Amino acid sequence: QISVRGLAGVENVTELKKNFNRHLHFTLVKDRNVATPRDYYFALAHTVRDHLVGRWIRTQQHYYEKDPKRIYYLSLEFYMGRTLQNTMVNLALENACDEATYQLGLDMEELEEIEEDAGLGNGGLGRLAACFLDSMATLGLAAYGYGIRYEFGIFNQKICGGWQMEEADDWLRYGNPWEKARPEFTLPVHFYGRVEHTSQGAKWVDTQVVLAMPYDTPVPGYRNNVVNTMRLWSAKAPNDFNLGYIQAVLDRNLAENISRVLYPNDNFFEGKELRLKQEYFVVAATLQDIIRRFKSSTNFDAFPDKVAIQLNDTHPSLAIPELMRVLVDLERLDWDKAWEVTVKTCAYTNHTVLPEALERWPVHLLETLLPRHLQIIYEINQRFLNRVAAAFPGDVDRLRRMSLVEEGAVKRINMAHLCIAGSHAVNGVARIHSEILKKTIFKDFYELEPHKFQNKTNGITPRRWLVLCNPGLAEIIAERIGEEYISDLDQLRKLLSYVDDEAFIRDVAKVKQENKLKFAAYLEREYKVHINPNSLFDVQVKRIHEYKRQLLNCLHVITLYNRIKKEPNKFVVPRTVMIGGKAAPGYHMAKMIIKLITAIGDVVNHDPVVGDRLRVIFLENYRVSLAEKVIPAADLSEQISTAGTEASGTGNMKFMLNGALTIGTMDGANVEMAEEAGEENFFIFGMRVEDVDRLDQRGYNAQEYYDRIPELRQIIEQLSSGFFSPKQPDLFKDIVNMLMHHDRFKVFADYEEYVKCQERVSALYKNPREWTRMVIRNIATSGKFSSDRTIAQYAREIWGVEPSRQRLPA
Amino acid sequence: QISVRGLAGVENVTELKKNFNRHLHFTLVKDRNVATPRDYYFALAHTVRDHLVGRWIRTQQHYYEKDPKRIYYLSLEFYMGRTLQNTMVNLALENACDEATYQLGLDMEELEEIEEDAGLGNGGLGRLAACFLDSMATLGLAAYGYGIRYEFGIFNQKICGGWQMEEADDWLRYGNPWEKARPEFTLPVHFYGRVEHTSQGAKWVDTQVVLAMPYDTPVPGYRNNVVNTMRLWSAKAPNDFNLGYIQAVLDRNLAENISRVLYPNDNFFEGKELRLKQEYFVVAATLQDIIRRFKSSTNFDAFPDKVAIQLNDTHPSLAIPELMRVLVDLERLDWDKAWEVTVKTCAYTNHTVLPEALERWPVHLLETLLPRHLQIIYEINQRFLNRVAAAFPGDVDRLRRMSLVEEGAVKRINMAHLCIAGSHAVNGVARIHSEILKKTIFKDFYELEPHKFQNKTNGITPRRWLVLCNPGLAEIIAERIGEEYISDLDQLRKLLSYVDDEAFIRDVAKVKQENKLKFAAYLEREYKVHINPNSLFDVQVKRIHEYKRQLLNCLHVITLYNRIKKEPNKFVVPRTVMIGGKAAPGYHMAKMIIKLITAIGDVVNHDPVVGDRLRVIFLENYRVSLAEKVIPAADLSEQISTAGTEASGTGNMKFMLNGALTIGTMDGANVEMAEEAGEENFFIFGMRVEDVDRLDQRGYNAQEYYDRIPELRQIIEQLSSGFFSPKQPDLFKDIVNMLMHHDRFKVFADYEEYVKCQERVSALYKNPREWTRMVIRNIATSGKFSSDRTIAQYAREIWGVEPSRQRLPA
Ligand SMILES: OC[C@H]1O[C@@H](n2nnc(-c3ccccc3)n2)[C@H](O)[C@@H](O)[C@@H]1O
Ligand SMILES: OC[C@H]1O[C@@H](n2nnc(-c3ccccc3)n2)[C@H](O)[C@@H](O)[C@@H]1O
Ligand SMILES: *Cc1c(COP(=O)(O)O)cnc(C)c1O
Ligand SMILES: *Cc1c(COP(=O)(O)O)cnc(C)c1O
Repeated sequence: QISVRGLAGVENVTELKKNFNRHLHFTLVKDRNVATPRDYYFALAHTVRDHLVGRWIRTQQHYYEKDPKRIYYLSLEFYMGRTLQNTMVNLALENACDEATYQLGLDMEELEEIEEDAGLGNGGLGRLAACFLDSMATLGLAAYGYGIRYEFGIFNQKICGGWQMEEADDWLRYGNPWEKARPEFTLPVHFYGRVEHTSQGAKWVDTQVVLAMPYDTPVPGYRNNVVNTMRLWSAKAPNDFNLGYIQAVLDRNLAENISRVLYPNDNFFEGKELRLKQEYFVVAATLQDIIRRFKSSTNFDAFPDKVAIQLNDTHPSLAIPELMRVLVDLERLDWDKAWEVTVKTCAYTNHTVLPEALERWPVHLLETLLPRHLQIIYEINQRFLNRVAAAFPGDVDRLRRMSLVEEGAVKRINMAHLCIAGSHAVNGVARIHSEILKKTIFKDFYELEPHKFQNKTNGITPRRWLVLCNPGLAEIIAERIGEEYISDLDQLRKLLSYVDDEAFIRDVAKVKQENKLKFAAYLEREYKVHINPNSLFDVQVKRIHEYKRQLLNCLHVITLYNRIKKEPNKFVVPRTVMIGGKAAPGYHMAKMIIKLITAIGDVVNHDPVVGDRLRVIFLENYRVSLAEKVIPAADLSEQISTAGTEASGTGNMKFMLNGALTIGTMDGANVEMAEEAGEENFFIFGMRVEDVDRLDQRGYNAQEYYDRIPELRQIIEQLSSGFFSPKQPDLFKDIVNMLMHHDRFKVFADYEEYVKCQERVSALYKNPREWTRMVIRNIATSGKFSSDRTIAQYAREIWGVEPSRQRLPA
Repeated sequence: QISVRGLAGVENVTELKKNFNRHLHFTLVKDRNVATPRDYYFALAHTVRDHLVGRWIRTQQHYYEKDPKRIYYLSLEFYMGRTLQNTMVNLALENACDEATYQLGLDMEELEEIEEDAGLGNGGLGRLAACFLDSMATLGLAAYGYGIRYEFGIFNQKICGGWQMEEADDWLRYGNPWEKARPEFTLPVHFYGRVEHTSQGAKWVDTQVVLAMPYDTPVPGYRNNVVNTMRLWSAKAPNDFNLGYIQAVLDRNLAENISRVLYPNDNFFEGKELRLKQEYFVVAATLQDIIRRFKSSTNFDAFPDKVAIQLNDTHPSLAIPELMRVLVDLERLDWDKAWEVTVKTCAYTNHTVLPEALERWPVHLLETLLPRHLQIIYEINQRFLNRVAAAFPGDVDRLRRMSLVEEGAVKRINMAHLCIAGSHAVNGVARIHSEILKKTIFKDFYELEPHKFQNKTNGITPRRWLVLCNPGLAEIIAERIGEEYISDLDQLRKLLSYVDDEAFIRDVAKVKQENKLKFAAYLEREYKVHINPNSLFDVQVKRIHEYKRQLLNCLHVITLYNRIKKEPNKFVVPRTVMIGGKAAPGYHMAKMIIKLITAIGDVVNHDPVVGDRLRVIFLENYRVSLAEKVIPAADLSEQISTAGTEASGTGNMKFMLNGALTIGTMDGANVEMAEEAGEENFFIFGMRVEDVDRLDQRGYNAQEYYDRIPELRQIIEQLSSGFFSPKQPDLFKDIVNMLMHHDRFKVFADYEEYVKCQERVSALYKNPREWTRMVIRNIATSGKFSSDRTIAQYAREIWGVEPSRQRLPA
């Protein structure tokens, strides 16, 4: 049908059909008379996976022969989403599979919808790891994702009575056809025990063994015939475990609980033992694998020439003492050599400055669980603080601030401090975030080792986030500038010469309208809800967090509603306001905000005076596959974090790429997006970082805004008095109370400038041609925000490897 | 190579090789340079399974079109063993696969050894269920095995210091290529809750839901192109289960524990809730499936014309109140109609009379777990006891004896009583066992409903137990009488006309010698132990139990040893005495007997005066795949249960079929074996049933035997004084104490007649030609003990269906 989906050759289509029928018969043991849509999805999944395996085997054997430097991306989260369409895109099979499935009388799009998201992440951090794997494969890097195969990923969100209910994400129930179990590469992981000191060094003894069983998932590069590996570990009890008889067998679940469930906190640290077990499990099994692969080539001087280990936040920080422990206690290297090897191998990416997200592990926990690691950590701290003392003689304060060990009621290890000490490179994830690291939380580390601190601004893969989710926009771009932009997104800048082309203006607007029609009809089918597709689609989709200020959005929505009710017969640009996201199950305030959003929806959407001028929709179960649907349908992207809280963001990039204008603060990558497009093509409002600091110096008094802004006092009186909760008048007293007395994120301070900037958005929406021209200037400057640019910067400036766009032979 | 393994056509072999390479590449994602023997086993397993699927699909669709009466074999145990060789035998692929694997440079026998036993049973009962599935498929019956897919089967047995250690049988670690998950046919099972009484009948409410997910394994018939189904249920939590968040997800293991582990008791009842949960789980999920299939054809009058449900012992006795509950509470049939349907549908096989094996469930357990089932059971009991009162007016004693409810400190349900009340047929498993049921434990039920009581003497499948494990014996038989005997074992009687044929006598002895050489070399390789292959192979392999009198065997072994030491320079027929079996982990005395066997081995095998005249070997981890090796190598089969304890036995049949002579008691099927072969071709010794009763009347005094038999007093003094345990002199005081004061199985009473009969065995072994002629008369009369005869009798006399040997089209 469309050019960027590849050729449907007669031979290719004939072959896909006979393999689809072979898998349905032999793999699924179904015939055509009893097969369900789900069996059809499986037969197609098996058919497309068959095209991966030759390339996977050739790629892994090429890396054995070339012995390039190998990149290990260690993350507790890989937010992969669906694999089927992505595989078809990257192997140029999409039209051939559309054709083949069409001639068997099936609709490929209907089968695509049966695939479970692999939801092994919370949000931006896990999804960054998935975008990175795609870019590393597309850039021909010998790269491995290493993580945990959680039996349960991020919970499924149900709304009952406007409240979040959590259900277990049983994503493996029907099987995962993408993964290959490798039980033959099972490795032991040790816990507990105690340290004995001999003549022949320290020895970790009387440990409990958990086995780490790897599952390999292929990661195909974009049309380069490269297939990298994502290896995820599963926990298995050894067979002598607990070994009256029956209970011993049932108690195997204590060990296997390690890989059972993803912790569902975004930008929050929960100091639980099970979480620390998960962190060691993936680090211990991964490093044995890395070292095994290295020794198939005594001499650890070469190790950092052959290994880069990237730590995705501090979650795998124990890779640093674990590498030391293997090198010192098992390989018998002297400390200083092992340390040199460790620092040149490891690099650390920081994702946030929010103090409640920073991992600070109680010493009593590390003492019990990892007694040797705590010895190595104390030793790292002693030698590190000796270099601080020598560089800043007499600065005792610097010594306590920089210590890996925090003093207090409970002693803690500051894992971020451990990462900076043990890494040759530390980066933030947007330029403003990286500047904030050098000025504030890591200022001391920066003054000691300035050379370690880098920026690597985040990106998104334009394969998933343009070609796959928005084929119609991919195509009209490809009509004019060709296909090369998909693996070289800077080529989108060639679209600036089409900003006054009438046909291109009409095509961009038509694609947006088609996406909106198709998304409106998805709402209607799956969640029986009736929305005007000619309205401005105002969408805020991201995890529910106080710093991301869904509440600021709520205040704008109630403001529009109060203005309509005061002047019902006046024209307003119609809007569909869609807010979506999950709250961490223990995050009371996030749970209240969801409830407020639905309570606003219950009043606004049933007021007959309002008409279809204003709709408020809570998008249930926001996840990667819902992002692929709603982001192409959006007109306005809400990126409204308080300045200095959103380290980067990546949602923001997805929407820029997909033809939405952005209303946001000068926060995170919003700053670089506005610089790329021009400030005049962006709806910037609110305090800058500097302004928030000025407010903190003198003190944030919310009362001042309530006393001065009659529109805002109206909203607060409505919330307080039960306008939005008539059955429970006081339902929202926690929200009011927090906004008036304990708002760390200064929602009222940005309210006036937000509402005014939202009026400018409405004004430009009235002029479709100028709105669309501004959209073109956004899409055209979105190239910087490709994860291909990000990974090329990681490779050249951190890993010391050269990306390549050259095809392997097929 | 050999004729009964089928043709190796050029096309067949070429095709097997290209499919073996396709599976290694696409299924296993290996190349030839990194594949292990285990990958080769998997590629071959996938290649042979491909030949099953066409036949499986055609067979299941033929049963939909013909709508024959359907047989449901409900068992908690299916002792399947390995599937690969059995599949090749039944599809006539063995030589083609030998050839194909040979030309890829691989040894098929080496790959066969990599397969895990499916050890989902304890012993004779589970294995009977596996032999039955094979016979039902070979006889073209529309039959389904229904059970539980235990994550852990019977434990792996290790011997340390001559003691049994148990290890978890992690048989699914590498995957099971034979099973197909059918998550789409997942059914709810209810537990706990309470009964509400409405106008509209009784209602079971506030239950906990566990999901039952079926896994289907194919059961191929012998060369008839029939493939039946074994459906095993797995327990899954529902996704709202427990639904702070983390613990709720971890607590899903409470529900999934139901299908985690097989209870490892043979002929013993353990009244644990988890066991009752397993029993309901398989009954509830199975009956919903049976009823679903029935309704795809309102009218339950026809149900027993379309459904037979066979209960394998009382383990699935709850099928009776469950069928009543579905018919009365859900389908709204009146009681008497539902009851008529239930009785005509259900039939009960009893496997033992040992009182400690009989399931007697405390009422408090059924009250909590299955409150509605207990109501239906009380109602069954009331109506049943009303028919007893009317037939035997005034016999109040008969009323308490026959009650389904036993009075006492704890009230219990007698599940066997429930089975007789609710079944149209009750059978024992050998003629003497069935007679004992009518004379003793079920005498009262027999006098009420004599027509219900049948015999169905056990059998074994000659596919696994001759063709597969003993190809050389299959072949020399096939040389002379053809191949038809494999599906018609009575044809073996044609071998009586070869009893004086010299060439046949030489071939039978040569096959036995080859089996012994090959088994001796297996001992040497896998367990570094050196045994004389010219010795008489005296083997007792079966679960370790007091009633099976491994201890009697121990006494014979110590007797031979004491005779050698008294007269070292006298000729004795050399023997290798091999005893093997598992003890239930909580069965203290069974654990002591294993230890005594190894302690005897430690003294006998290291005495230089003994030479290689007497060896005692404990065969570790006796299981189905070890039975296939040792049973073809045996000369003497030890079947030495106290008369009236071994209901049938099936080991006995395996050895008769495979060219061993039997030393045994007139117990179980030994009686019918001796009648088929002639008493003069059997080594019968010891008390008959009548003699044991006479001894019980007057009282069993073991002291009398100790006082009168100086050879036996010597043994007991050696045991007592630490001859066999010098480091712990009193190690065996429990054994001595039990033999002298509390022997329920009268070991001393059979000692004299056992030792004398063992002298007759030795005498005939000195005359190889007459030993071999006696072997021929045994093999030649073993036809009755085919499970094809057993199943044909079940089908004609219980299920009301006609077996068929006609091929389905391929
Ligand atoms: O770089 C990827 C994104 O990372 C997010 N991010 N920080 N900590 C985390 C986090 C911390 C603990 C547990 C789970 C997740 N997740 C930042 O909030 C966002 O601004 C970035 O765009
Ligand atoms: O019919 C199959 C065989 O059944 C055995 N058999 N009885 N109860 C049992 C049993 C009882 C409870 C739990 C597990 C197993 N197992 C008999 O001991 C044997 O004589 C027969 O040959
Ligand atoms: C991209 C993405 C995110 C991150 O969005 P932010 O607005 O940067 O918080 C979260 N969830 C999903 C499903 C995503 O696709
Ligand atoms: C046949 C068989 C049994 C039953 O043997 P008996 O001597 O009848 O107790 C037990 N275990 C295995 C592995 C078998 O093959």
